[PDB]
Amino acid sequence: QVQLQESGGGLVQGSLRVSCAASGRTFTTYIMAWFRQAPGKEREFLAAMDQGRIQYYGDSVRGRFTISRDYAKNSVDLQLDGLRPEDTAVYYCAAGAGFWGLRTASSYHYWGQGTQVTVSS
Amino acid sequence: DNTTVFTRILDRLLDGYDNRLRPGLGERVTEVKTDIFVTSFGPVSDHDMEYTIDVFFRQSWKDERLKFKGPMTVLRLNNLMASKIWTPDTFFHNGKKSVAHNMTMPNKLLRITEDGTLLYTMRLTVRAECPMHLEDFPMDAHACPLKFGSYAYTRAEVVYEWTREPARSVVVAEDGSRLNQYDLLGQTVDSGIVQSSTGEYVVMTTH
Amino acid sequence: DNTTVFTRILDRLLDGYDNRLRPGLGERVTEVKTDIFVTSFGPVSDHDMEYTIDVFFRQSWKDERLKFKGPMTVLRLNNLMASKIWTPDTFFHNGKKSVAHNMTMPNKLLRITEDGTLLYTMRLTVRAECPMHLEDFPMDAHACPLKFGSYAYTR
Amino acid sequence: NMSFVKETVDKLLKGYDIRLRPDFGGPPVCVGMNIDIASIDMVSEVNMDYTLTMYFQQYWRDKRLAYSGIPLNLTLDNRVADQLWVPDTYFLNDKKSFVHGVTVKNRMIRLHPDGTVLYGLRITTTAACMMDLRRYPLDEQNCTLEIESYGYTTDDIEFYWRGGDKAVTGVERIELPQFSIVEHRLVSRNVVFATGAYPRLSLSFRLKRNIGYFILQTYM
Amino acid sequence: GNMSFVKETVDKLLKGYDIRLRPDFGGPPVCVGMNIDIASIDMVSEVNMDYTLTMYFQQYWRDKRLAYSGIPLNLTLDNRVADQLWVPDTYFLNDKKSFVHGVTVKNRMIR
Amino acid sequence: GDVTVILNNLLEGYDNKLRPDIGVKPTLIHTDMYVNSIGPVNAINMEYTIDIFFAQTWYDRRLKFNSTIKVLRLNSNMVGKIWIPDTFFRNSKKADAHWITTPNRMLRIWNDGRVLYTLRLTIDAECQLQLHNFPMDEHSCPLEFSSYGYPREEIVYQWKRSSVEVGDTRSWRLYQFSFVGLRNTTEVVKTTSGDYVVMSVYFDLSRRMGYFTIQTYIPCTLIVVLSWVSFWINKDAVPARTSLGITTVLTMTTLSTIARKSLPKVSYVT
Ligand SMILES: *[C@@H]1O[C@H](CO)[C@@H](O[C@@H]2O[C@H](CO)[C@@H](O[C@@H]3O[C@H](CO[C@H]4O[C@H](CO[C@H]5O[C@H](CO)[C@@H](O)[C@H](O)[C@@H]5O[C@H]5O[C@H](CO)[C@@H](O)[C@H](O)[C@@H]5O)[C@@H](O)[C@H](O[C@H]5O[C@H](CO)[C@@H](O)[C@H](O)[C@@H]5O)[C@@H]4O)[C@@H](O)[C@H](O[C@H]4O[C@H](CO)[C@@H](O)[C@H](O)[C@@H]4O[C@H]4O[C@H](CO)[C@@H](O)[C@H](O)[C@@H]4O[C@H]4O[C@H](CO)[C@@H](O)[C@H](O)[C@@H]4O)[C@@H]3O)[C@H](O)[C@H]2NC(C)=O)[C@H](O)[C@H]1NC(C)=O
Ligand SMILES: *[C@@H]1O[C@H](CO)[C@@H](O[C@@H]2O[C@H](CO)[C@@H](O[C@@H]3O[C@H](CO[C@H]4O[C@H](CO[C@H]5O[C@H](CO)[C@@H](O)[C@H](O)[C@@H]5O)[C@@H](O)[C@H](O)[C@@H]4O)[C@@H](O)[C@H](O[C@H]4O[C@H](CO)[C@@H](O)[C@H](O)[C@@H]4O[C@H]4O[C@H](CO)[C@@H](O)[C@H](O)[C@@H]4O)[C@@H]3O)[C@H](O)[C@H]2NC(C)=O)[C@H](O)[C@H]1NC(C)=O
Ligand SMILES: *[C@@H]1O[C@H](CO)[C@@H](O[C@@H]2O[C@H](CO)[C@@H](O[C@@H]3O[C@H](CO[C@H]4O[C@H](CO)[C@@H](O)[C@H](O)[C@@H]4O)[C@@H](O)[C@H](O[C@H]4O[C@H](CO)[C@@H](O)[C@H](O)[C@@H]4O)[C@@H]3O)[C@H](O)[C@H]2NC(C)=O)[C@H](O)[C@H]1NC(C)=O
Ligand SMILES: *[C@@H]1O[C@H](CO)[C@@H](O[C@@H]2O[C@H](CO)[C@@H](O[C@@H]3O[C@H](CO)[C@@H](O)[C@H](O)[C@@H]3O)[C@H](O)[C@H]2NC(C)=O)[C@H](O)[C@H]1NC(C)=O
Ligand SMILES: *[C@@H]1O[C@H](CO)[C@@H](O[C@@H]2O[C@H](CO)[C@@H](O[C@@H]3O[C@H](CO)[C@@H](O)[C@H](O)[C@@H]3O)[C@H](O)[C@H]2NC(C)=O)[C@H](O)[C@H]1NC(C)=O
Ligand SMILES: *[C@@H]1O[C@H](CO)[C@@H](O[C@@H]2O[C@H](CO)[C@@H](O)[C@H](O)[C@H]2NC(C)=O)[C@H](O)[C@H]1NC(C)=O
Ligand SMILES: CC(=O)[C@H]1CC[C@H]2[C@@H]3CC=C4C[C@@H](OS(=O)(=O)O)CC[C@]4(C)[C@H]3CC[C@]12C
Ligand SMILES: [Cl-]
Repeated sequence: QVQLQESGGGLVQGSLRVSCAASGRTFTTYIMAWFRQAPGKEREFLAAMDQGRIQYYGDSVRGRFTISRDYAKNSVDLQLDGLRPEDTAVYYCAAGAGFWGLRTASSYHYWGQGTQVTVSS
Repeated sequence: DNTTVFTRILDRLLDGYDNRLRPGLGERVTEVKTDIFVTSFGPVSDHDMEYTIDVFFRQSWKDERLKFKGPMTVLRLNNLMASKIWTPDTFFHNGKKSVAHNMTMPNKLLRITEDGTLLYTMRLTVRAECPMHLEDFPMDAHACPLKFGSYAYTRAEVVYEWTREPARSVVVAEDGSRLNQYDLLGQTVDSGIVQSSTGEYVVMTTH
Repeated sequence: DNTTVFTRILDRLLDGYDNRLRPGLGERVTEVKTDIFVTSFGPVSDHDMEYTIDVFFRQSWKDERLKFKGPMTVLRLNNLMASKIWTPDTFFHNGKKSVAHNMTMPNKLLRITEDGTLLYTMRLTVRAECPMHLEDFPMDAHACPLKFGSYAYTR
Repeated sequence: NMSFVKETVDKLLKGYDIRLRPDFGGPPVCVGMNIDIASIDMVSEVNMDYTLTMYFQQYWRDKRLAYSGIPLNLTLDNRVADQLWVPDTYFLNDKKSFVHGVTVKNRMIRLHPDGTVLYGLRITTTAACMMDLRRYPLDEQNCTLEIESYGYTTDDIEFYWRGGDKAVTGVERIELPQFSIVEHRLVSRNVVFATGAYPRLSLSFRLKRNIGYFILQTYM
Repeated sequence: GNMSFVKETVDKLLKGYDIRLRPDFGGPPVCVGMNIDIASIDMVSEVNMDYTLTMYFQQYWRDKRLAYSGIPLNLTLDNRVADQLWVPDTYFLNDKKSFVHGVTVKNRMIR
Repeated sequence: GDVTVILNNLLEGYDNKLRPDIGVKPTLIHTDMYVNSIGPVNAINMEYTIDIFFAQTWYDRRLKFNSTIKVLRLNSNMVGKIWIPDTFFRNSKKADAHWITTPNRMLRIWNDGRVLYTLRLTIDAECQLQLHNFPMDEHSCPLEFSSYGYPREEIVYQWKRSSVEVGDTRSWRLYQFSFVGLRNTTEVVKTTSGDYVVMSVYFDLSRRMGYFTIQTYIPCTLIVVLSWVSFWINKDAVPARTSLGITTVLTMTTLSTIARKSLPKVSYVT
């Protein structure tokens, strides 16, 4: 089975780092991305990274979040800075070649269990 | 001669023009508005994990040094004048071995407008890598990228933009489709960043 | 400054250096001393009777016109200035699409000695013809030749 | 006299801006064309293209090059083509093309007394020709070469076939191992691109595939 | 700051620059740091017994002649300037066929 | 020394754009060949790769110099400075000169003004093979050349006493074919630009059956003999005779497929 385990904090007042490790398949040639789900059932794209180290971002978080990949360890990391109270959401880690996508959840065939992150002022 | 004045204008354009420096070195960021007209999507060689595409890759940027005044509002110059002045060093990140067609001469043109805006159209045949996951072969589907950007200039020096909106900037000719066993469903246009050893660069991509 | 002296020496070397004419024209015969250092004997193509050979083809010859006096015994000219100095016109009598490496810089070297002796080192890959007699195949033996000499200049 | 020809040519090339077309402000330049199809080397269906060797020749008028007192057509050495303006023609359906270059670059420059320039090139081009093999080997394919001006719009240049229907010659002498030319057609029109309206010429052959090979190898 | 000052700075740097002479031909050896970045390996063929490699080959070296002050930012000059400056005679001993990618311009960087 | 000033005097006032005798008479060119090796005859593409040392000779009145130096030998440096004929091969699909260790070009100038130019070439020339009698066929493959721009009124090529020459033919790469003999011809060809003196060298080649006699003729005959073996088998052995018949028929079909693998897709019976 192909598993996308996730890690990272859930409570912050701030800076954070959310990691995602893949097991059961080498995602060297796949595109690894992060998605956000605020309460309201509206999945939002956050960031994605290719085999060519090329980073794509959503307009809401351009320059606030930084995506990175570690190909030797087969993982994708997201460094979050400037967290605002509206950023409270469940962050999911996804992988898969971008067919008709690269900004749409329909193109990703693998998903993480998701991690809740909350911001309290 | 009636047209000799135009030559004088050209002789006044390059007077003191240092081509080695970009339009805005140390003062601004040289915005480049680029777009592609895919004249023919070449055959996809699944053996080499490679595909081919023939494009009228055309770019534009503002260079205030070349501002002028004259009879015509636009000067359509030969390919030599393009080599005579600065131009972007755009390349294709996933490209393998392309050729700029020069039959009968270099398929290039330059249009200098009175305000200093340029327009440097080309005619390229790029054969680029298309990584594939053949788990569902022969019933699979792929997204072949075409990623291009500057080679020398980082984000702070040169930034690329799409001329029209991203969806409508890349246009594919209807009659031009050389694919034999494949079917081109469409394209998705996007932009992003690559952080290399030298620095940070803007990469404009079309899947 | 240590730079300007050698800059002016190099600039003064070719004052009238007629590269169109061989050294010692009209009073002697140019004795080109040559040798080969084969890096790797390439594969033999049976279908074409062609074989590749990568070489470090070295030539040398005396040239009185290029004599000089300076702090250094040997001057290492750059690749491009060798165009302005006469060099032998060696060709391989049995060659087919032989190539000279131009990465990252032309694989050429020109060295000039104070006595005027020039050394000209060149890196090549030669695709030469090896006319075979495949009558004892696959138990045959061949003597593949490699022949070279001047093109324009005679004995 | 060689001296008079030399000084006349020196006067012609002096004070000549290559960057400007023959009338940078004025009517378009009527650039006629004609072709001599030397051969069609390899009509490949695996790659959907065909190789074509040709003697692509262009004719036009240039008042700057006109000369008087020498009633002879000056056939100049090919290198002078670098020093003169020529049209920016290109083959739109091209994949890989080149100018044959032995012993020298196969190129022709002939100046006429009235400033009428002939510019000849011996070109080899692998032109794309997509094929519909639903009737293979009984198919009948349509392969075309599309000549077009690159930068000059229809207001600056105009293309026409110099001869009407005899501009392309040598088609009947072409022989192919597989196909057999049944018809060739010349068309002139104007196309519209994202950056204006350009002229266009089209040379289209119809190739009928022979059946004897497939009778020998497959049907029998 | 202004374009003109940088223009005159570049012209001053390239004035009197002898491309033949290495940065310290009379002096210690010049140190060249190489920072290859492998982009792809395409065809590891046993028939030809060779492999293809696409990479970004970079070379760092300290040329004291090309030294400037008053402009506190690295100058990314046009690629053609590489023909007017000294560069190492680097080459790959075990090569068979290689080329520099030439679209749109020659993919070459001088900084 | 003296040669330097002689060449400097020659070059000054020399316009390489104009041929010698621009408005006096046509320029006579004496041509000759020395065939190094006729390469493999690619029958599928219907061509052959010849290698030659093409040498031309002409008279340029502007290059007359009177001095003790009877003749000036040179290298490729002076090729571009003076006018050169634009000779090209009409039936060449692919041609190229040799460019190591220096451009393989020779230029010699006599006091009277005679210029001798010479260069090595590797010419892929198309040869329209008629394979009706394959493998027992013969061919007359041509190699044609002429001036490109200059019509007959300006340049007139011509052969020499012994123009085409061939060395030891045993070193050539003619595998199936055997060189019979060569001959030369001259004609005037009328193209849209005018008239041109087109000169041809025909090489006569004859294929050798040997390989094919080992490849297709013997195997086929055996399968026919093999088929004949069926008659001696008893007529009661139905499966044996049937198996023998079908095996021979399929083997004949396979050999037929192998037979036409070395030719172009000609639509007639060989
Ligand atoms: C479409 O785009 C195409 C791609 O850009 C384009 O193709 C190119 O076209 C140009 C223009 O026609 C070609 O340029 C010419 O090439 C001639 C040689 O061609 C052969 O060699 C090149 C490789 O060239 C290098 O190597 C050869 C030897 O191998 C050298 O002779 C070259 O100078 C050059 O040398 C350097 O590089 C070497 C390593 O590569 C180093 O070892 C060396 O030290 C040098 O640094 C091949 O590419 C050619 O083949 C390919 O291209 C052809 C194109 O038709 C294809 O058909 C073929 O299939 C291949 O793909 C080929 O093998 C040069 O001779 C020529 O330069 C001479 O002529 C020009 C004329 O303008 C002069 O300006 C120039 O100075 C040269 O003349 C001097 O030198 C000669 C020789 O001695 C003298 O005879 C002459 O009198 C003159 O003398 C003066 O200079 C001497 C010193 O040089 C001095 O000693 C004398 O005293 C005197 O002062 C020119 O460069 C180019 O090769 C094509 N290909 C490529 C890849 O660039 C195509 O045309 C475009 N099409 C159109 C229609 O636009
Ligand atoms: C193997 O690898 C090597 C190394 O990479 C390759 O080497 C390169 O090869 C190039 C091609 O030969 C060569 O470039 C030419 O150099 C000539 C040298 O002549 C003088 O050059 C300058 C003159 O200064 C003025 O001109 C330059 C531009 O040329 C400007 O930058 C200056 O500001 C001045 O205005 C001085 O160094 C000396 O005076 C030299 O004597 C150049 O003449 C030649 O110029 C032509 O091409 C230019 C590029 O297109 C063009 O801008 C210029 O206008 C010239 O144009 C020619 O063609 C037009 C056609 O219409 C014609 O009108 C012109 O009159 C002219 O004939 C080139 O710049 C590189 O220097 C060289 N690099 C080296 C050696 O390190 C080698 O090619 C490669 N071999 C292969 C791949 O086969
Ligand atoms: C291989 O396949 C190609 C593609 O199918 C064929 O190409 C077509 O061939 C036909 C042959 O008749 C061409 O037809 C002609 O097109 C001209 C277009 O010019 C302009 O005409 C009007 C007015 O401007 C507009 O439609 C538009 O602006 C065009 O640009 C017409 O003008 C021609 O008609 C006129 O002239 C003819 C005589 O030449 C008269 O008889 C008519 O009455 C009329 O006055 C004509 O229709 C067609 O354009 C080609 N299409 C192309 C090139 O894309 C090849 O023929 C085919 N080869 C074969 C079969 O061997
Ligand atoms: C240099 O070449 C030109 C071009 O060939 C010579 O010009 C004469 O050009 C005309 C075309 O404009 C040729 O046409 C013929 O056309 C007329 C109609 O114009 C027709 O009635 C004739 O039956 C013939 O088909 C003409 O033949 C041509 N003349 C010659 C003698 O070739 C020009 O004369 C040449 N310069 C010289 C010979 O000094
Ligand atoms: C011009 O180029 C130089 C060299 O690339 C730039 O300087 C270098 O910039 C990097 C950051 O981009 C510095 O990296 C950091 O260094 C500290 C201290 O070692 C380290 O703790 C960090 O982890 C990081 O590696 C680097 O030190 C710095 N060094 C030098 C030699 O300057 C410079 O900023 C560029 N200038 C411009 C205007 O682009
Ligand atoms: C090329 O053709 C010429 C002309 O036919 C040949 O030379 C002639 O040969 C005949 C027969 O020996 C002589 O009568 C003529 O006098 C020769 N003419 C000249 C000008 O010499 C020449 O031998 C042929 N070259 C070959 C066959 O390689
Ligand atoms: C041309 C070919 O491709 C050959 C290669 C091997 C051959 C087969 C080997 C064995 C037998 C068994 C025999 O059964 S019997 O009891 O009737 O003998 C019938 C004939 C049959 C099927 C042969 C037919 C021809 C072949 C398929
Ligand atoms: Cl396919």
